[PDB]
Amino acid sequence: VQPTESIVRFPNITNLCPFGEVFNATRFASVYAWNRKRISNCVADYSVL
Amino acid sequence: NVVIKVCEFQFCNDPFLGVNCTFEYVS
Ligand SMILES: *[C@@H]1O[C@H](CO)[C@@H](O)[C@H](O)[C@H]1NC(C)=O
Ligand SMILES: *[C@@H]1O[C@H](CO)[C@@H](O)[C@H](O)[C@H]1NC(C)=O
Ligand SMILES: *[C@@H]1O[C@H](CO)[C@@H](O)[C@H](O)[C@H]1NC(C)=O
Repeated sequence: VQPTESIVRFPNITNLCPFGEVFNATRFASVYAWNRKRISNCVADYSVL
Repeated sequence: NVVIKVCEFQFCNDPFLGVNCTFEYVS
């Protein structure tokens, strides 16, 4: 018997790793010194931008 | 909670809690 369709399950997308603040923050800094980023865990990225 | 951090820190000669972090977590 052949597979009638494919099925995929990965858990509830949860740690959207935060692009929100890096593109919402009122106080964007001047050229010289700005901000920075780090990674925790899970899947965030998406494609909102 | 359980609370966790990876912070590069200068601990004491006898570090305790009373009676620069690239990661952190809580449970
Ligand atoms: C900034 O916040 C607005 C909602 O107030 C949101 O629609 C927008 O996508 C945010 N920008 C980013 C990408 O952080
Ligand atoms: C106890 O853990 C919580 C985790 O949310 C934290 O908010 C709080 O500052 C911690 N307090 C101490 C004394 O470690
Ligand atoms: C904080 O961590 C960065 C990692 O590159 C290091 O350059 C800096 O000297 C550290 N500062 C302190 C006070 O731990």
